[PDB]
Amino acid sequence: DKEWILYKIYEIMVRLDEEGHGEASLMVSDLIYEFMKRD
Amino acid sequence: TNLCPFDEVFNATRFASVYAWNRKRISNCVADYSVLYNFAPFSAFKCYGVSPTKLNDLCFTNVYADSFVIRGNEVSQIAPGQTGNIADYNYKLPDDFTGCVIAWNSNKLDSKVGGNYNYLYRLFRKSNLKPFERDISTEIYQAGNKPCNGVAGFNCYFPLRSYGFRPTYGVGHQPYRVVVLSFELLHAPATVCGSN
Repeated sequence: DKEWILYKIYEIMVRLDEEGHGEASLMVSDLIYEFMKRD
Repeated sequence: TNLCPFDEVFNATRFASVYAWNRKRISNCVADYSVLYNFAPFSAFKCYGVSPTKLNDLCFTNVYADSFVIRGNEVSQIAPGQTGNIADYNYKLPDDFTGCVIAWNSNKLDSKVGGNYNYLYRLFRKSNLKPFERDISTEIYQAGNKPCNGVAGFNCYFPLRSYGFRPTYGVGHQPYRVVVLSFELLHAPATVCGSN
């Protein structure tokens, strides 16, 4: 559902940062904002 | 009166995180706004309700200087009528804003090898900020129906994230220092006057 995929996107944001992909992590952070702004 | 301490704001060693943005009240002083325009090669400089070149001529009751760091691509949200992760959840300007927004690239100061995690932003929030509201809370955001009880996990997310600025980042992801000048004219004496 919407809650599961949000968790997975959050999880991938954190993982990207932990593995040295901070710029990619910031782009996923942007996706989280847009996703939760949708109806 | 003395000179207005705009150097204390623009040339400060450390800037605030945007979600906990700093505000400095400027009053009872003379402001040479020329040292402002030549402080750095500004990547943003837009005034609202005032002419930028005529600031040394004007007088105001108070000047408020707000300052913080964001990503280059987010600088455009520091403007009236804007939406986005920063305008909604971190720093919000009113529609009737009277002042200037000034920004410059600070990659050489705020980036770090391995990542600068000192600068944070708010990713989660139930509603948008009001103009000039500041939310410094760190409550766990509840995305589901189950209350979180202060524990991070599924559907329960810590609301802040760090920028992690590194000098190798693209320019749109590099840190930018932002100063927002609010020019206030109340029914009261004007004690902040330009050098002219």
